[PDB]
Amino acid sequence: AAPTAYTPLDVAQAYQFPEGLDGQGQCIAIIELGGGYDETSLAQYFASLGVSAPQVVSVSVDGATNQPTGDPNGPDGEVELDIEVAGALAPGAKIAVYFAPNTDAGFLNAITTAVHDPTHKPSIVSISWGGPEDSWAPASIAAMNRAFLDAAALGVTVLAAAGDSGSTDGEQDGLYHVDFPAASPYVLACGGTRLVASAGRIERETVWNDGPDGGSTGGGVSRIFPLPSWQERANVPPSANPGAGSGRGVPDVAGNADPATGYEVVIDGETTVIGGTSAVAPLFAALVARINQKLGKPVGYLNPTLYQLPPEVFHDITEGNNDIANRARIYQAGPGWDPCTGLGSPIGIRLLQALLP
Ligand SMILES: [Ca+2]
Repeated sequence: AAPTAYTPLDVAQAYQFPEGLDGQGQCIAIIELGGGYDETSLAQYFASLGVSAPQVVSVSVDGATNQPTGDPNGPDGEVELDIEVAGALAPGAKIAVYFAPNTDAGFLNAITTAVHDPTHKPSIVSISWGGPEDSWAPASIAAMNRAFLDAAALGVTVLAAAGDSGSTDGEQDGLYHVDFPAASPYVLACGGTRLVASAGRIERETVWNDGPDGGSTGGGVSRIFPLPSWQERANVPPSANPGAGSGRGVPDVAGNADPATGYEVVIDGETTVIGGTSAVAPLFAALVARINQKLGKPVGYLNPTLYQLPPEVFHDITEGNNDIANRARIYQAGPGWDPCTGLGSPIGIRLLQALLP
């Protein structure tokens, strides 16, 4: 396969992000449950891409703080990857990073604190943290979902990585599981692809699946939320879990996540390649930032609208499956919406165009 890597700009070009728009006037919130970011590596990275470095600021929730541990392989990787990908692509936007303790309550408070923030007023929030929906406490899931509902009502977009361990989401109970908060019908669930592209076009884009050891995109059918009414025409299948219950299909969209075709970033002074679905949420959040800029108002809750747009708005991923546990190939990609890549990778200009009144 020969391992390769792209810079965030390269991917954005492949997905045809709208030119002449950089997030000017927008604020992107990013939730972090641990680690931190150092300004030295951010300045270097933004300088290296020739974009004017966006203002980045940390917010403390329940006493949590921006505390990079210095380990390029730890949580800093998540924090700096999120910041670099979103800022590199929406340099005109202001980035607000919310640090909360790694608990259900901290996660929730971080979310509600950002959504209702009068000082930073974000219109978009990026989430690259989560867990299988079946393991969360019901009360947590209920409160989280409500907060996501409130975000929808207020016109704030919320994106979340669908997970990096295929259809089983890293559990060893023999069942399939989708990840939360991705599972929430109020968040735009971000899946992962293996993208082979040059600036002029996409030579190939398939489901991200490197097996148990390399990871694979989360995706499947929720066991908690029923199929949303606006997703009833997407042909979501019934869960593969004996019982075959119907439910909200994950994800909604997908973008390059395979680390073998990863993103070049600088983590704690270290230049490297990182991937996974957590790179996808910031990727599209900057996409959203550009649309919001062009349009007069925040696009907010996008799901219902996305599922009703014409085929031209998306590059259909039809090859691959996200099964890393067995040979059943559960949740395979196919024509149209699928439990691996949902509607596929968006085409920036066409998405913008479709939403330009
Ligand atoms: Ca498809």
